[PDB]
Amino acid sequence: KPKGALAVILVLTLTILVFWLGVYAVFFARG
Amino acid sequence: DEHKAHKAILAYEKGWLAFSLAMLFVFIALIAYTLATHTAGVIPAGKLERVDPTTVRQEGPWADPAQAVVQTGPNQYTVYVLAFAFGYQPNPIEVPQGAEIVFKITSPDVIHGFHVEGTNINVEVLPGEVSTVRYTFKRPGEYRIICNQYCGLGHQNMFGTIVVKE
Amino acid sequence: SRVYEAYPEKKATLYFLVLGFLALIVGSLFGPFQALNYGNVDAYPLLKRLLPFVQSYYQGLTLHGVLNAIVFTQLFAQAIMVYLPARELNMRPNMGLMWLSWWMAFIGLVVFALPLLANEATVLYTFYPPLKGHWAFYLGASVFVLSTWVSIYIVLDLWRRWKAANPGKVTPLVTYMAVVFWLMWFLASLGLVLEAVLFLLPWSFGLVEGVDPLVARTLFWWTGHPITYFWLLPAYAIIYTILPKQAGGKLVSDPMARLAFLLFLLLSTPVGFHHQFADPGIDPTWKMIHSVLTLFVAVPSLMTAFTVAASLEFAGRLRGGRGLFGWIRALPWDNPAFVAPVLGLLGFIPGGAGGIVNASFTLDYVVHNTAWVPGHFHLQVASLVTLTAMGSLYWLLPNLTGKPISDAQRRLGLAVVWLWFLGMMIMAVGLHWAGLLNVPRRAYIAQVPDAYPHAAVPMVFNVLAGIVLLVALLLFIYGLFSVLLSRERKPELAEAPLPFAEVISGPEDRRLVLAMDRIGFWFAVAAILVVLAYGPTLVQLFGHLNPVPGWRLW
Ligand code: HAS
Ligand code: HEM
Ligand SMILES: CCCCCCCC/C=C\CCCCCCCC(=O)OC[C@H](O)CO
Ligand code: CUA
Ligand SMILES: [O-][O-]
Ligand SMILES: [Cu+2]
Repeated sequence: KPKGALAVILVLTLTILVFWLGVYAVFFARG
Repeated sequence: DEHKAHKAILAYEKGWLAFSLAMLFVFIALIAYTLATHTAGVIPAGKLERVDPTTVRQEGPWADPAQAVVQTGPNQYTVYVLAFAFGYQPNPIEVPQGAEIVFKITSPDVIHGFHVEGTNINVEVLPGEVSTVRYTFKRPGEYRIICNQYCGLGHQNMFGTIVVKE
Repeated sequence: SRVYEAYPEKKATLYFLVLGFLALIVGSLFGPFQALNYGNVDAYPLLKRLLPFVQSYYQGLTLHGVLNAIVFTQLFAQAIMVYLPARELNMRPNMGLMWLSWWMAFIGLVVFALPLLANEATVLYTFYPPLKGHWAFYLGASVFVLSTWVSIYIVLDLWRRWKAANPGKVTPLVTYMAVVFWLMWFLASLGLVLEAVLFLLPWSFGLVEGVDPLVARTLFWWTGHPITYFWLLPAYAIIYTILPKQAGGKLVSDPMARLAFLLFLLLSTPVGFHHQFADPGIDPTWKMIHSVLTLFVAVPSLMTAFTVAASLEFAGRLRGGRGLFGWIRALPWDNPAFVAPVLGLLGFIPGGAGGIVNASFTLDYVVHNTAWVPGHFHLQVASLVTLTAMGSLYWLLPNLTGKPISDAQRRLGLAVVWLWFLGMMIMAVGLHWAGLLNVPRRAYIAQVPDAYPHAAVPMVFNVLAGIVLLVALLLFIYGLFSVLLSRERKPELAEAPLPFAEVISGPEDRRLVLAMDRIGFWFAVAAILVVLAYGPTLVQLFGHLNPVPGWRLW
C-alpha cells in the first residue's frame, strides 16, 4: 500500500474540497 | 520488492483516478444546478449586440444618464450603464430593492470591469458590444462598482455607485 | 572547449538558459514593489529613482508579466524540451536551426524591449485591444514566439530520425513527452499567430482603423490557456524523469507519465472560454462546454500528483524511512535540485485547488479579475515552474558548463529556494484573501490608500512577502553570479551523464504504450477538438466583426 502517496492525495482532496465549497458558499451569499 | 511495490501503487492510483473523476463530475452537477436558478442571471446573455463606441455618448440610450433606468416590466428595470475612462454613468445608479435589474453595459473607449462589490455581478465591458447581465438586489443601501480590468493610469480610481432604495 | 565541439547543443542550451534567467531577474525586480503595493505600501517613488525610465506602476507590471511569464518561461521550455530529448536519444539536434531559434528569441526580445522601455507599450502581457501598443511590441513579440516553431521542427526532426533508425520501437519517454508537448504547442499557438497576423500587426502599422475586442480576446485565449501548460510541462519532464533519481528513488511508471502527457496534448487548447466567463457575446452553453473540458484538463495533474507522490514515497522508503511520515524525513533535503521541485509541488496543491475554483463557470464570478487570480498563478508558475528551473541549475549548470557547484553555493541555493518558496506561500495567502474581499488585480492600490480598509490583515502578508522575496531575489542574483562568473572549470562535470531516473518494470500493458505512440493520430484528434470548441463561435464572430478605434491611456 503506497500509504505516503495516499496522505498527500488526501491533503490535496481536502484542499480542493475546502476551496470549492468555500467559494460556492460565497457565490450563494452574493447571489 | 519492486514488482510488488509497482503493482500496489498502480492498484491505488486507479482508485484515486476514479475518485478524482467522481469529484470533478460532482462539481459539474453542482455548477449545472447554479445554471438553473436566479443566481445565474449574472452570466452574460451571450447575444452579440453591436454599437458604435464613437457615437454612444451622443445618440441613443447611453447619452442621457438620468433617463438610463427604464421600467421594462411590472417588476423589472433595465439600466443603460456607460463604463468609460474613468467612471460610470449614471452616478449613482438608482434602483428599487427586490426588482429585477437588467444591466446593459458598454464602453466608449477601452475595456473596463463592472464588478459590484457585495454581489456576483462581475462582467467585462468591451467597446462596441453591449454586456447584458441580471440581478435582483435583496438588501437596500450602497454598493460600490469597481473596475477590475486595467484600463490605463486612472484604473485604481475608477469607481461607481449603485443605490438600492428601500 | 572540445566538449562544445562534440556537443554544440550544450552551448546553445546554455545561451537559452542564461537569456531566460537574465530575463527573470529583470522581470522580478518589479515583484517586491508590486507586493508592497498589494500591501498598501507605495515604494514606487523609490523604484522610479533607482530606475528612472519607469513612468508608472503599469509599465513596471508590463515588464514583470512579459519578462517573467512570457520570456523566461519560453526560453526555459526551449532549453529543456530540446536538449533533454537530444541527450536521451544521444543524437545531435539540427544545430543550424537551433542557433536560428535562439537569434529569433534574442532579436524579438531586444525589439519588443525598445517600445517597452520607452513607455510605448504599457498594455500588460495580455495586450487587449483597444489598448494600442507600439508596432515594435507586436513585431518583437511575434518573432519571439515564432522562434518556438523552429524548436517544434528541431524536435520532430530528432524524433523522425530515431524512428528511421528504429522502426517498431516505442518512442523513448522524454522524447515522447517533448514530441506531444511541441505538437500541443503548435496547435495552441495558432490563436495568437492569427491575432497578430489578421489584427495586431496591421493595426499597429495603421493598415486598419480598429480591432474587434471580442474576437481578439477569443483568439488570444485560444493560445492564452495552453501557453500556461506550455510553461509547466518542462518542469513536469524534469519532475518525472529527473526528480526521482534526485530523490534517491525511481519513476514508478513510464506509461502513466506518457498518459498524463498525452492528455495534455488532447485537452490544453479547447478550454479558452474559462478566461471568458465574464465576456459578452459568447453563448452560455459554450462556456459550460469549456468549463467541463477544463475540469477534464485537471485530470492529468491529479494523475501527476499521485505518480510523483508515489515516486517520492518509494525513494524515501528505499532510503530507510519507516512510517506514514518517515519517508519524508528520509528524503535528500540537503540537495537543492531535490528541494526546489518538491516545494513547488507543495504549493501546487492550493494552486491547483484555486484553479479548479476558477474553472467552475459561475464560481469565476466570485474571483474573476480580483487579487485571487494572481494568488492562483504565483503558486503555479512563479513558484512551481520557476522553483523547478532554479533547483535544476545544480545539475544542469555543471552538465552544461563544466563549472563546479561548491558546498557554500549549494547552501546559498537551499536558502534562496526556501525563501522564494515561503515568500510565495505568504503572498498567496495575501492575494487569495484580498481577492475574496473584492480587491482587483492589476491595480496601483497603494495610490488609493482608503479604498480597501477591510483588507488590512491580508495586506500585511503582502508586505511580509514583499520583503522575504526581495531577500530571496537578492540572494538569487548574488548566487547566480558566483557560479556563472567563477574562475574554475572541470570538464568531466560537463560529460557526466544527465541524472535521468530509472523506471520500475512490472509489465505495463505494452498495448497502452503502443496506442499512445500513435502520435499522428492523437495530433489529429487534438486538432479536431480545437475546431469543435472554437469553430462555431469564431464563425459567428468573424461574420459580425465590429472593429473599434485604439487608445493609448498611459
Ligand atoms: C503554470 C501556469 C499555470 C497552470 C499550470 C495553471 C493551472 C490551472 N489553472 Fe490557471 N487559471 C484557470 C484554471 C486553472 C486550471 C483548472 C488549472 C489546473 O490545471 C490545475 C490542476 C492541478 C491540480 C489538481 C493540483 C495537483 C497538484 C500536484 C501535482 C501536487 C503534488 C504534490 C506532491 C507530489 C508533493 C509530495 C511531496 C512531499 C514531500 C509531501 C482559469 C479558469 O478556469 C483562470 C482564469 C480565472 C479568471 O477569472 O481569469 C486561470 C488564470 C491563470 C493565470 C492568469 C491569466 C491572466 O493573466 O488572466 C495564469 C497565468 C494561470 C496560470 C496557470 N494555471 N492561470
Ligand atoms: C520575486 C517574486 C515576485 C513577486 C513578489 C511577485 C508579485 C506579484 C504581484 C504582487 C503581482 C500582482 C500585481 C497586480 O495584479 O497588480 C504580480 C503579477 C504578475 N506576476 Fe509576479 N511576482 C514575482 C515573480 C513572478 C514570477 C516568477 C512570475 C512568472 C513566472 C510572475 C508572473 C506574474 C504575472 C504574469 C503577473 C500578472 C501581471 C498582469 O496581470 O498583467 N511573477 N506579481
Ligand atoms: C527572523 C525573521 C522573521 C520575521 C518575519 C515576521 C514573521 C511574520 C509576522 C509579521 C511580519 C509583518 C511585517 C509587515 C510590516 C508592516 C505592516 C504594515 O504596513 O502595517 C499596516 C497596518 O495594519 C495598517 O495601519
Ligand atoms: Cu476602467 Cu480599470
Ligand atoms: O491558464 O489557467
Ligand atoms: Cu487557462
